[PDB]
Parts: sequence; structure tokens; C-alpha cells
Amino acid sequence: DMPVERILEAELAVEDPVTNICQAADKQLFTLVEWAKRIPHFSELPLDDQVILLRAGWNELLIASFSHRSIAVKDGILLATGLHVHRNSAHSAGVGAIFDRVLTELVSKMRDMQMDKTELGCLRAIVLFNPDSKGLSNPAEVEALREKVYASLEAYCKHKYPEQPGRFAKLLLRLPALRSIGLKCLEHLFFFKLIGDTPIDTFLMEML
Amino acid sequence: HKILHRLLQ
Ligand SMILES: O=C(O)CCNc1nc(C2CCC2)cc(N2CCCc3ccccc32)n1
Repeated sequence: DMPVERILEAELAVEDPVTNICQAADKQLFTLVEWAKRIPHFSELPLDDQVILLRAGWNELLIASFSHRSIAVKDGILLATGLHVHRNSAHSAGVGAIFDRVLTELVSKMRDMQMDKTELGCLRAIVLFNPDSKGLSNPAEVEALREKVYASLEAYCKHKYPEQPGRFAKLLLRLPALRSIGLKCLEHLFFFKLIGDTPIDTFLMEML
Repeated sequence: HKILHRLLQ
């Protein structure tokens, strides 16, 4: 059993440019662990599998959250610290192109369809229960949990938005964009770490 | 991954 109401509760319970990004990412990594523990059955997985899932998905999980948070922000991203990233400072971080992708592929599309917080939480739970994460003890157990999430998501969408029969697939079809945006964001974060622009001795550094 | 492993418990 995977009730969308508990997934919404998890969302509601928790919610220089490189330095601002890195500090906000470190802060939200701690929040992300609290969020995942509130997703039904996540904390029942073997501990080593929980570690693997969060290491595989933390980048997409944070992107999804700051993108949804930014749907009322004019041409920018509201970080969890309350600071903004706008196009100028994104270019200053060398991340202008990916910044534009976040706005056109994630923020604006979330705004257009008015993605709600249950929907965001369920998309994030699907990302969390990624059965392709390397080294899982039983990948199919994670696939089983993923399938219970998107079953619950679809029923929620069909009940709340029955006049939008395509809405469930429309939500799922933002996940490829989230995946490639998350890959490009991570490549920059690795670069920041390699050149010594990241705060040392952080949760963030362990994730990298 | 000592930090993640700990916070999860
Ligand atoms: O504040 C929060 O909600 C979470 C922390 N922020 C936060 N996290 C991240 C995580 C995603 C892996 C690092 C990235 C990020 N950006 C902000 C603007 C666009 C961009 C482009 C390239 C690289 C990073 C980023 N920003």
C-alpha cells in the first residue's frame, strides 16, 4: 500500500553563485534524507539499498524540488536558502545553458500544467525508487515500489483531473528531461569539487 | 558514505 496522502505529507513536512548553489545543496541533502524516510516503505528497504537509491537520485530529487518552488519566480530559481539564481549568475557559474533548460524544460512546464504537490511528491518518489541504481541487493523490489507509486499517482490524476486524460503520461514524460538535466548539473558539481570551489568537509562532498 | 548511512538510521 502506497497512499498518495502520505507522499503529500512527506512533501509538506519538509518544504558567489557556486557557493550559493553548493551551500543550498548541502542544506537540502539533509532535508532529502528526512523526506525519503517519510515515503512509505523506503525505510523498510535494506540500509545499503537506501544508500544506493539516494546516491543515485539526490541530484534529480533536488532539481525537481527547486524547479517546482520556482514556478512563480520571474526568470530564475529560488534556492532553499532564500537566495535566487538568475541568468547572469548562472553564466558566472558557467551553467547558463543548463539553467535555461531548467526554466524551459521543468519550471515553465510545471507552471503551464499547474503540477500540484501530490504530483511532484509522486514524481520524486518514482525517481527515488530507481531500480536501475547500481549494486542494489534486489532491483526488482525497488521496481515493485516504483510501480505502486505510479499506480497511486495515476488514480489520483484520474480522480482529481478526469478532464485531462493525458495528464499522468504528461507528468511521467518530464522525467527524461529531469534525468539529462540532473546529469549535466552533476558534471558541473564534480568540476566545482575538482577545482576546489566547493565547501570542504560537507555532506555534499561525500555525495560527490 | 558514512554520513548518509548514519542519517538514515
Ligand atoms: O536550493 C535547493 O532547493 C537545492 C540546492 N540548489 C541546487 N542544487 C543543485 C543540485 C543538482 C545537483 C546539484 C543544482 C542547482 N543549480 C541551481 C541552478 C541551475 C544549475 C545548473 C547547474 C548546476 C547547478 C544548478 N541548485
